Amino acid sequence: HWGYGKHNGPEHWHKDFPIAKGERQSPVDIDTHTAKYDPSLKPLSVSYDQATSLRILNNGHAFNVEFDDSQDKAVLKGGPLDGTYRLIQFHFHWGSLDGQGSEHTVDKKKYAAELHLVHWNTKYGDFGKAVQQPDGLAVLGIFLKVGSAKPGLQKVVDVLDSIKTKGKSADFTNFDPRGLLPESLDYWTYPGSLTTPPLLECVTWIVLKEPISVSSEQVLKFRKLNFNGEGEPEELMVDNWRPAQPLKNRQIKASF
Ligand SMILES: Nc1c(Cl)cc(S(N)(=O)=O)cc1Cl
Ligand SMILES: [Zn+2]
Repeated sequence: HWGYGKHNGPEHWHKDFPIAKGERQSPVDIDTHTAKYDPSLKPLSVSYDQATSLRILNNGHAFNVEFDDSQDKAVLKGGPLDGTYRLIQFHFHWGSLDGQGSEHTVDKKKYAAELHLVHWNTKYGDFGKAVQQPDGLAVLGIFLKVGSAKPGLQKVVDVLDSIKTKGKSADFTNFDPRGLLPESLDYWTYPGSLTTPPLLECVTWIVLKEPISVSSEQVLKFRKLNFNGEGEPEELMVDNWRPAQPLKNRQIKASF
């Protein structure tokens, strides 16, 4: 019954998921002075103009904006990646207050939230097969800081009222994820894992350097969500982030 609380939070996950203390766990702190520019990186390609969103879902840990991944359309390629990776969902991690909420950190700085756009390697045919492979997934990570509103986010913010509790979903078509990207695609990359159970070490992390700004009101609405199910005592969905994990035998590379 894993979660983020005292008796079920990240310090407990290793019991049911021993890979929590593995060799390539995420997230990590990005030490900007130890990251090295890698000229072997090729241009990053984020091709989301044919993306088809379908639904949004409160899964009791975050909320997922789900996409139609039955065909080739919204894909991530280039950069550190070999081949083609298809967009399946995005979600966020956020805090109780603006000084925390991100998973990755930058020189130990915690941002207010972190967006994860999740893609799977089409050479493995389905998501399920891809998460049995050391290069099965690519997650594009984008930090959120609080200041001006992100217009492209507001459609998400306004449907959250309709999925307050665990297991609730709503139709969510025609959402364009290009509206959540910053201007620059400068990034850091490293091999890692899912940041929640089952913590599978199947992910190429691509973390953009440029945060997007969202408004206080927008993130305040994220914090109105619930971890609990309908009719249960209210546990606000906040601080659904895993702290930074040991880097071990890894190097973080810069695209810039
Ligand atoms: N299933 C799943 C889990 Cl458990 C974690 C992540 S994450 N947060 O992007 O690493 C992404 C997915 Cl798709
Ligand atoms: Zn995530």
